[PDB]
Amino acid sequence: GSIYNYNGGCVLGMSGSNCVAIACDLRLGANTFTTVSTKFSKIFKMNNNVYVGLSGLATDIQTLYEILRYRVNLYEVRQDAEMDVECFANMLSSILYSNRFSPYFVNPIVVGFKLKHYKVNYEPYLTAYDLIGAKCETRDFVVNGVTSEQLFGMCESLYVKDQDENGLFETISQCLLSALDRDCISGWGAEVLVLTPEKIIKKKLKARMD
Amino acid sequence: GSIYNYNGGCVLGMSGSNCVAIACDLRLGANTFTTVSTKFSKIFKMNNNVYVGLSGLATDIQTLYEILRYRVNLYEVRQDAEMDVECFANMLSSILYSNRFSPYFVNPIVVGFKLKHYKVNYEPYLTAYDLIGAKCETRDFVVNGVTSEQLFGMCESLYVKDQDENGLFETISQCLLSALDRDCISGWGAEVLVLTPEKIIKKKLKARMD
Amino acid sequence: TTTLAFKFKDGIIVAVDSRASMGSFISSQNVEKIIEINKNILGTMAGGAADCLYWEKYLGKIIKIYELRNNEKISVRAASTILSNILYQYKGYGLCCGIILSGYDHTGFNMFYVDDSGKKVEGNLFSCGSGSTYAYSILDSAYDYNLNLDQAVELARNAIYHATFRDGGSGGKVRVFHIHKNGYDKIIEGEDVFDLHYHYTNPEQKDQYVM
Amino acid sequence: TTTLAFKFKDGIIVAVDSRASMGSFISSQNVEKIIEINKNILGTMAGGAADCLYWEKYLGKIIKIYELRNNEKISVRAASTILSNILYQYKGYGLCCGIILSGYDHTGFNMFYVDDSGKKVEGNLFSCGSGSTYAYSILDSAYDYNLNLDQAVELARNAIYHATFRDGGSGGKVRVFHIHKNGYDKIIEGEDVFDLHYHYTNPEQKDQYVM
Amino acid sequence: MDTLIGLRGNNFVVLAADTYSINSIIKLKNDDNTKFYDIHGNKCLLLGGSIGDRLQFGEFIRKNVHLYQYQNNTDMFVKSFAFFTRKNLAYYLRRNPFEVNCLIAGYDKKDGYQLYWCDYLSNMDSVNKGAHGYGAYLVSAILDKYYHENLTVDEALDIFKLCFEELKKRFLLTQINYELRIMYDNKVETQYVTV
Amino acid sequence: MDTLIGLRGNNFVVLAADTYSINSIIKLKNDDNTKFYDIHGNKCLLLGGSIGDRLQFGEFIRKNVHLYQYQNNTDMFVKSFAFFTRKNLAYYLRRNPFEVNCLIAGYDKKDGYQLYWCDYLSNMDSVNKGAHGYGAYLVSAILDKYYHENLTVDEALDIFKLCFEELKKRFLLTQINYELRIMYDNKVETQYVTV
Amino acid sequence: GFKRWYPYIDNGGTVIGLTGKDYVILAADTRLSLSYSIYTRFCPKISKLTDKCIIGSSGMQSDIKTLHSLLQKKIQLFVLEHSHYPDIHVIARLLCVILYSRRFFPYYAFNILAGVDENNKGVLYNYDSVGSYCEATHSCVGSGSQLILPILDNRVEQKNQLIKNTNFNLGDDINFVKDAITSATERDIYTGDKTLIYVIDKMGINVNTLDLKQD
Amino acid sequence: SYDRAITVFSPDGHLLQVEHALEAVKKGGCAVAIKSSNFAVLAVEKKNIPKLQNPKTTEKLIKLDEHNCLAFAGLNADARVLVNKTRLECQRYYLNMDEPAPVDYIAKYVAKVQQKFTHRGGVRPFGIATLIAGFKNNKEICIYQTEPSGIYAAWKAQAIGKNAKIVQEFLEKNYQENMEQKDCIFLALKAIFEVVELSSKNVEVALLTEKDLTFIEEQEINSMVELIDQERTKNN
Ligand SMILES: O=C(NC1CCCC1)[C@@H]1CCCCOc2cccc(c2)C[C@H](N2CCCC2=O)C(=O)N[C@@H](CCN2CCOCC2)C(=O)N1
Ligand SMILES: O=C(NC1CCCC1)[C@@H]1CCCCOc2cccc(c2)C[C@H](N2CCCC2=O)C(=O)N[C@@H](CCN2CCOCC2)C(=O)N1
Ligand SMILES: O=C(NC1CCCC1)[C@@H]1CCCCOc2cccc(c2)C[C@H](N2CCCC2=O)C(=O)N[C@@H](CCN2CCOCC2)C(=O)N1
Ligand SMILES: O=C(NC1CCCC1)[C@@H]1CCCCOc2cccc(c2)C[C@H](N2CCCC2=O)C(=O)N[C@@H](CCN2CCOCC2)C(=O)N1
Repeated sequence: GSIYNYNGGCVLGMSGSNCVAIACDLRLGANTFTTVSTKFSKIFKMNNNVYVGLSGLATDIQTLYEILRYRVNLYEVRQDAEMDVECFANMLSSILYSNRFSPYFVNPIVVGFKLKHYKVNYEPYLTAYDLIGAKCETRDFVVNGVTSEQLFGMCESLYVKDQDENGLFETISQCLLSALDRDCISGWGAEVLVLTPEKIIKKKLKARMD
Repeated sequence: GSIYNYNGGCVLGMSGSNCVAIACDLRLGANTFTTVSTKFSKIFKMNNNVYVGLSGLATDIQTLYEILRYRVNLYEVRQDAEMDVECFANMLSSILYSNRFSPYFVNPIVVGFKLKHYKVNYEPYLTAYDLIGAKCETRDFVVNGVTSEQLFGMCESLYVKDQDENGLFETISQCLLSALDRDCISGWGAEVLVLTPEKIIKKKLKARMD
Repeated sequence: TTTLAFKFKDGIIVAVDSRASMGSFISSQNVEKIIEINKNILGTMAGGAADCLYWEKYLGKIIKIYELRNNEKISVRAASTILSNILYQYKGYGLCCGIILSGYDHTGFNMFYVDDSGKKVEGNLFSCGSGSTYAYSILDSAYDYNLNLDQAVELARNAIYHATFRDGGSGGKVRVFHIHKNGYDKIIEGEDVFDLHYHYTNPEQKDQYVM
Repeated sequence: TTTLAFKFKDGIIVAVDSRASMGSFISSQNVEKIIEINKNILGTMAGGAADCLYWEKYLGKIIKIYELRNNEKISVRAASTILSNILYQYKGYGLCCGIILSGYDHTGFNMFYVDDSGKKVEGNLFSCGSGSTYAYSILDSAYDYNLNLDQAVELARNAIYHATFRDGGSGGKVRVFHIHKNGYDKIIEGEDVFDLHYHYTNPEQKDQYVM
Repeated sequence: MDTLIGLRGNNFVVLAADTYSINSIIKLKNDDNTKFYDIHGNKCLLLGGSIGDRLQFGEFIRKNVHLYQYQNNTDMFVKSFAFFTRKNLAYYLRRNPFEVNCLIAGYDKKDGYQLYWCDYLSNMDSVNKGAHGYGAYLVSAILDKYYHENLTVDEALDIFKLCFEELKKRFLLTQINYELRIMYDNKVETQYVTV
Repeated sequence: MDTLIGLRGNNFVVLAADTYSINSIIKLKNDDNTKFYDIHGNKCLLLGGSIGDRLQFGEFIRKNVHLYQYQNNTDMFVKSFAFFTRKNLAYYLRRNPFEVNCLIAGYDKKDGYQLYWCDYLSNMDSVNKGAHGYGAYLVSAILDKYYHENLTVDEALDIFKLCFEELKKRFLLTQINYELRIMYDNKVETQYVTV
Repeated sequence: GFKRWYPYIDNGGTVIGLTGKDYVILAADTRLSLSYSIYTRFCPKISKLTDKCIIGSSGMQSDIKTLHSLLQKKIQLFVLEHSHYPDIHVIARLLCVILYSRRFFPYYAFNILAGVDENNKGVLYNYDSVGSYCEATHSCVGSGSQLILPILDNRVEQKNQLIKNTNFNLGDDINFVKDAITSATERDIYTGDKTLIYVIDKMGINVNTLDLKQD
Repeated sequence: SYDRAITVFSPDGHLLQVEHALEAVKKGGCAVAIKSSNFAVLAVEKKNIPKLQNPKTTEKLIKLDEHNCLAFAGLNADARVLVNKTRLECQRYYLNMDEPAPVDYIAKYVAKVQQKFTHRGGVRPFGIATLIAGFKNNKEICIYQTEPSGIYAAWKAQAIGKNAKIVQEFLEKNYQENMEQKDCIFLALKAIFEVVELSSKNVEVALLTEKDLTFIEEQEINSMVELIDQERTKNN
């Protein structure tokens, strides 16, 4: 647990109607109390329908992201198609478990769209992981990081089913900001990505910097 | 164990015919390898017929010497006589044992004359102690200190019964010097006191200073 | 936590943040880290909250009794000695106390640092807490004994802000008190550092600042 | 143990004591702490006796093979790199090695300090062993690059003497070698520090010296 | 402790370190040269930590990057160099770690002047300013306060001078000898500073 | 660490210390005044160690010795003062130790100029020269080499300057601010030295 | 649970060496002890390596036996491969490398190499457990070493004597070795029973015995 | 893993695989290296289809490290693998010695690799000969030539590859010592064009100094080619 306090950070996923959002704090801690960076994004785009949020030890975040990018790129070049979000989620579980006894100290979430080709229907997809690859498929929200308890409280209290993109943005941003304001080792900025089948909206929140 | 290596030092007692000698190194160590003094005598005069050599932890050496001086002075003022060497030896044993479970880290020897009043006969008297007051009465020699093994070898090999004052001086000085030359944490000078019923001869040896 | 104080030509500035933590969870952002020991002496709290509060209120009681008994005002040096002796008596028990005592007395303006280990250091410029190295660097970089009140207050505010910016243990509000010959004034009761960041580091507010 | 070396205008002086210890018992007073690595490179031994001896002999073998293979003399820098890499490969195993490599090569006079942790530091003046702080203080107090050979040797001898005087781990004999362009000379093969004390500190020899 | 400081602007990057080589309670050298690892092609790796680990890791990185540049007859991009460094440190982290902290700097036409901050755990991010060592506690706020975009090289050197004075005055180890690497205008310059 | 140095000659005794007050990694002060404890009657106790323990033990000794001198309307002898100090330290050693190292100096007509060296274990001996702290390793040989009987005060101060330069150059903590107490000719003088 | 078994035990005993101009004396007691009991009163600690070289060791008896036998094997192999017997110096270096090959799991053996080289010089080498070695004029390993080494320093070097002695010879040296071992037996609980005294000189290796105390 | 002995002794006492590798080398382009006081000139034939092949890609004159360069004749792919091995060894040497590898060390290493590939089961020899120009540890300039058998020597000037005998004989009677950079370049161009068609686009030339390896510009080569054509026409 102290390893997870070394850097800090958290990630949050939320779904609305034909939209899904992923948000993270921007701090890179060191020694649990020293802020060394304020632009360290925990959100990574695997493909247009698959994002991953990686909280935890920054070295393990970068390493796991590189492994996942390698695997996704190989899969998609071999298949000549975009990787389905569920296949990616299962793959991430398998990669994390392959290190079951010397694991990556990461707390991932996966957020994206499950495509169901008839036109195409875009069903929001959310999953939270533990460091050895246990999975929690969800429809409303997912959380991970040292701020997990605060995010859980905020989401359980504020989440509203079937919100449009603007309502989704306001809700996820409020949940993230309120949770971060109670954490000593997280914050220093927030990035919010709101996904729709047509566009991605990237926002940086005017957040607390202490 | 290592407490005794903190300062270093050793003491040696030897008897001849109507004479007895006590010798010590002059070093005050610190941290087992730093020499901070070269005039730190381990030999103390209780009265004209009673000397004590105190090796070990320097703080405990000084403390025990002060206690012994207090006790001897009180005894002798009350009695109006010089304390017999055997009474002093037993008293030192009792003082050391009184601290049986938090002892003084000292390795004493007692050297002097037992007076047999008819005219007066002067019988050499030697005793070595451990830190809780166990006693070893001897006629030839006594040793104590971190250099004990080397002194034991030198004495067992070189001691000669019934030597006159000059022979006693040469023998005890050679034993001490040879023993000290093999010790890293003892030496830096040697004082030799040769006792007779008529006079005390105090000598400083031209010894190794490394 | 970040507390600081320094002498200048009009007296003593004392500035603190207002965050309290239980582990990495922020228990409060409105705690009061400057405690009036008496009319002319202010204490700052760093370290354990209960320890600082209890022993500074206990010192206040002692000083009240002293000043009733002797019909005179205690000196900052005496108050600091009393506190340091009391704390040293608890050595090894695990008290966590970092305290700066500042005040005016018949010897002029005085300032002492007192910690739980019994340390008692007179000086003209101190900082305590997790964020105290940052406050130190800012102050030493821009400290002049001939600053006016406005400059001294501005410098204290900026130092506290930078400490809270770099230290996860410090934040909330900045309070800047001014000690003078006839007591003390609260120049800044409490100002959220949130506004301070977008005032000093990122006034444009058009993108995320990059450390 | 005390070893030292320094550059001066005529080359390099290398001086050592000769004591070997097993715990606090003196195992020998005639060990040889300067090891000829090759015709132009000398090594000093501090720390573990077996480690220094074995790895400096191993370095000698490596350098012999190199100089046969390439028909040229290795540099002191290369020898030190080889040794430092070999030692770093044993990190965590508990090797105890403090080594100063000095020599002449086509780049001039060179001197490196190599320890078991892989440290490799070029310099002009080094000391290793328990007594090295004393040698350092003496040398720094009286070191001039323009000393002649006699002055350099005298200074090395005095520094070794003072180290052995203050350090219980150092003693026996002082050896002072001189490295020059065409190899090295043993100026002082071995001189008992016993005489050195009654020569420097207490020449009167009429009473015990008082630190 | 080894104090490392880095500052990147629009037109430059500056790295600075103390010049002490430490062995137990004594300074082996006041002009250490085992911290900066200049790498061909306007790149520089600055390292702190144990001297042995510094030498091993730094020379390994330098040699591998030089090998890459000779084999592909081209200069490695600064970002590629930073992530190669981080990945090698992360490879050794779980096997036999190099306890070293890194500042990585360079210029290339693709990204301009770049500064990367990496710790001994191989946690890395690109930064505008950064520091390592215990002295980082005493210079980071100065870097924050006096840094701005469009800073000139002379202004940045004045900031570094402020940092050095603070280290001399307030840091328990009174560091007074420093070496700086200045990268700007397609040239790398070395300076030594005493406070 | 607190560096303490003492040197006694036929006609003087000189004590010297660094003037740093340290709180973890930062210097609280560059002009510390919690080391020297001047005691009425040409006596001086110099202490190293933790500041809290220094203050407690030193003020206790000073107050008790002043009490003795007021009650008996006389000056305590230097040797009596040294052994009272040692005995109090030894009393607390096995109960609640004061982790402090001491140099005790003074003059009195009975014994001239006296210097006592005492460590935190209350090991004490009278010496001609002595030092405490890690810097003792770097100043002791200089003291040995340059000391002789009949040294003058100016010569002794030059020796101390040699010691300070060595500490600044070779000691890991670059100590450059010092305070000296000079006792000679029935007067105690204070000096401050920067190297 | 079960505690981890410790692979070392000191079986006690002393080995003493003394060089002369043309001879070397190597003596060792024969007690073999385990803690405070006696396994056997006759366990020789000296093995012959060559006509001019023997080895004596103190420490763990299993280690000593294995090391002596390994050295004898290596030397016979050397003789077959290189057609000549190795000199004492060659054997000294070989023993150093053999010991250091286990630097990290050491032999528990302190070994003195005794022999006469080609120049008929009496030679002694004494070792630590990991291969450090040095040439000496007298040496001692084992439980009694810190008792015996001062005595031999005093007799041989005479560093602290103004009126020195320079009349050294084989009979007096043997008498000194016997006195040293008897004095050690007086004080070291692990040295006793019986001593074997080996003398190497021009003719070759000669063995004699001296009785020690049994308590 | 394949382990058959590919290189073996023929009844005559020859390593026929080595001689066949020598044939491959003789099917390569010509390369010339000339030595001077503190610089060397290396030249090599160019073959490139006009307007379709890219000239900047194919590299027969390459830089091993800071101070050493290499030209080669024979099989290109063998050359690439050997050159990458040599660069790796250069850097390994730097790591293990804290000094750049001297030229003689690298020549010996290359020859050792080639010999080794004549003497290990399951591998054929490299079909390449190489010219290695660089600096010794005394900063002296040297040129070494290695061959598929693994034999090497140092030369004042040497040609390898197809028609190397004509170039060698030409260099014998025209090479002087301590020639100036321009005159050494001109001599190298004359040597290469003794056996290759006269043209600027048919040769690549480089100059090696303590500073770096610098290729001679196109216009300088064209001017020197016009000079050679003039001397040829005037001599006929
Ligand atoms: O912020 C703080 N100091 C600043 C704020 C005021 C002055 C400066 C400290 C920061 C850490 C202090 C470490 O030293 C301790 C000394 C004694 C005890 C404890 C810690 C453990 C105790 N714990 C841990 C969990 C259960 C519990 O009781 C605990 O951390 N207490 C909180 C108090 C926070 N609030 C309580 C009520 O509201 C006011 C403040 C606390 O002392 N924090
Ligand atoms: O003096 C010494 N260094 C100077 C002398 C030469 C170079 C400089 C060192 C000083 C301490 C070294 C600490 O690092 C060690 C590394 C490995 C092992 C051991 C210690 C333990 C080993 N022990 C302890 C008891 C049993 C045994 O084997 C042991 O202390 N060995 C002695 C060797 C003494 N002599 C052996 C034969 O004769 C030549 C020297 C030894 O290494 N001393
Ligand atoms: O380029 C490579 N291979 C070349 C080198 C030889 C010939 C080819 C591959 C790249 C393959 C990419 C696939 O993604 C991963 C698959 C499995 C594991 C990991 C990543 C994470 C693992 N990590 C991350 C930090 C700690 C650690 O162990 C890790 O990166 N392993 C490195 C091996 C590193 N060194 C081993 C010795 O050989 C030289 C390289 C590795 O797999 N590299
Ligand atoms: O003057 C004293 N009494 C006055 C004070 C109150 C009224 C009278 C007596 C002197 C009596 C001398 C007899 O010899 C000893 C007898 C027994 C024990 C010890 C010495 C060793 C013991 N030591 C030595 C160092 C560690 C330790 O425990 C030690 O000296 N005990 C001190 C008591 C010290 N405390 C007493 C109150 O004041 C504060 C300090 C002590 O017995 N003093």
